[PDB]
Amino acid sequence: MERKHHFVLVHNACHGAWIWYKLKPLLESAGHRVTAVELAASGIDPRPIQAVETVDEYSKPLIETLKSLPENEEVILVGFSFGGINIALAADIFPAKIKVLVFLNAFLPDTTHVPSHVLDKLMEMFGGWGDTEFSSHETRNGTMSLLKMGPKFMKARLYQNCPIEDYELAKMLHRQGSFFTEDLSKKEKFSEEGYGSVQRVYVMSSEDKIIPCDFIRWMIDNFNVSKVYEIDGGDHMVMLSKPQKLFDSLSAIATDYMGL
Amino acid sequence: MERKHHFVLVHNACHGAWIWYKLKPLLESAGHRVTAVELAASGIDPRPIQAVETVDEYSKPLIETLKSLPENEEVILVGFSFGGINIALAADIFPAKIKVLVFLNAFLPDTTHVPSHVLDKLMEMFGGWGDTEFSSHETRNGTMSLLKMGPKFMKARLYQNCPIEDYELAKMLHRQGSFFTEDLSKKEKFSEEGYGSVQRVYVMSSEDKIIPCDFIRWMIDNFNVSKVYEIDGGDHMVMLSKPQKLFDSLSAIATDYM
Ligand SMILES: *N#CC(*)(*)(*)([O])C1(*)(*)=C(*)[C@@](*)(*)=[C@@](*)(*)C(*)=C1*
Ligand SMILES: O=Cc1ccccc1
Ligand SMILES: O=Cc1ccccc1
Ligand SMILES: O=Cc1ccccc1
Ligand SMILES: [C-]#N
Repeated sequence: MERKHHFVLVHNACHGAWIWYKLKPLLESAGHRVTAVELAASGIDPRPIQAVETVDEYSKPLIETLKSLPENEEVILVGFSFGGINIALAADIFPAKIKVLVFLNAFLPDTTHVPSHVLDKLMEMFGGWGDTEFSSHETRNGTMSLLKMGPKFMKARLYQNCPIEDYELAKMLHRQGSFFTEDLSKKEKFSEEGYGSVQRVYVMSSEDKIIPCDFIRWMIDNFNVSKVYEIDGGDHMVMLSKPQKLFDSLSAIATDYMGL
Repeated sequence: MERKHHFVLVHNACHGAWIWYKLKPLLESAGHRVTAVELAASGIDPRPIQAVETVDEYSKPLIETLKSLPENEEVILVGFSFGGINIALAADIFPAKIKVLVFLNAFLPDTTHVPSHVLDKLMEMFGGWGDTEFSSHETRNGTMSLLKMGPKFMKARLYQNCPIEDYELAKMLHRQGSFFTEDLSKKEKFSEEGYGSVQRVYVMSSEDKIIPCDFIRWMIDNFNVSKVYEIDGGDHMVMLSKPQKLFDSLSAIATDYM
């Protein structure tokens, strides 16, 4: 039997650990270990998003998961959507606990521009927020932009290839969230020594109506990757629409970073 | 077309609206309206259980859902497990808004004993809490008993006929909660004029390892229902293990209260 791996899964903004409920047992029946992190004010975390003012506070459960790993363990760290920024933050802290970063339908930041750069780009270009509700909360350090998806938007742009049961599930669980774009605009650049040094791949879904092909190309062109995988027929919420194929991509990724 | 109904669905302690994620579209595909209430300190409600000190504050989202229905609208009110208690409290307030109460693997309280009666009875005989963590929280109402299920208990006792994905999902979402037995011990008995006047059916699952069959017969014996339905092979989380069959049973109920 080939050596198995520890996958750490990081969800998107407005969601929580729960998105991983299909993928987790698939990975584990193959003998892998899975930790599905729950980020601050996400999922059933007890804080509201208003109380989590910075992307570091938001990402803190991921940092604590990596910190607590036994000495010399390395993981496959998968970041979904805004989870991309989370995993880059973490790779800048704990580069040698990460064997490979998996950017899954994700923001892939660079080491050249401010940390918000790919988000601000997508914000200028995205059109069709639908019933999403935007607002902001003033903190002692600046305005914080918040968002709560609307359900029409959800159906059309994130979940359009998911089983209806999954759409319904998400409507009972999604929460108000943030992309922390003001905080990220003020933060020091991601480093070449930390984040830049870690191996990285990109997994894209062919029918992602959030993160389009052009925008990925663009991000990859700013900050190259080892390898790109495509999941055929997946919507943004590929771990729900096509968990089997997402499994297949993550097993391929495990095989390229084979242990010993 | 047969007249369709509005089902209001009330989840169990330590869980939330999310448990209904399979049953809701089944009901909606058949043309019905569904409201899955998210009770206080449950699911993604932003309150911790420690901030919800009485069963009345726990139940408030249900009462507010019934209160905001248009006039003369009646619902099929379905209460799962401790959700029985919630729905009984709701019936004693808005009896005329409920066509029928559906006790689903539920606690069925009576109008003669203290509201906690059926829970105190199960609690005495129940054993094997497994890895469940019990704790105490002191309030201005006296001590409150809290519980958080442990994952081995959940697998064996709630989720054993569920798909593994459902079990994993629950592990990600279940929360510390309470059966409010102290508050329910002290509360005024449910009334004949409110709760007791409302039509009620019972729906039981044949492989429920929380609520034994004998316990159910004892409850119905203290307090009759119009009719009893059974879901063959269901564990306690019958909405997850046998959603289709639950749908079948709820259609049958709806057909009768046309
Ligand atoms: N309410 C209820 C039951 O589903 C239950 C809740 C927590 C633990 C065991 C049983
Ligand atoms: O996960 C993607 C996303 C997109 C828009 C709003 C919130 C989350
Ligand atoms: O669609 C996701 C997103 C994130 C940041 C800005 C705009 C869009
Ligand atoms: O009171 C005992 C008990 C047991 C399981 C669920 C709810 C109550
Ligand atoms: C998008 N998170």
